[PDB]
Amino acid sequence: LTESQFHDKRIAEELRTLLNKSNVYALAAGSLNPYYKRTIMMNEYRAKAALKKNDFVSMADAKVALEKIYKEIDEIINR
Repeated sequence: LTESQFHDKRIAEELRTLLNKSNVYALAAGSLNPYYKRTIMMNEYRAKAALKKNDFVSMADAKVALEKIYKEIDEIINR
């Protein structure tokens, strides 16, 4: 399908953009309990693997995961 070919370009872009915030977030979670840093690290692996596969579903899952953890780190830090 011809939007399928567009969608793929879309999550890949959106996922890379989130991947690029992972150091910033690892720094912030340096102080916190290792769960935070570990979750970032594990979601980072999945994201990269999905970018490589170029599989739309894997990419979309990883994007949600990273957003979730980033959001959780935002919340801790904001106390």
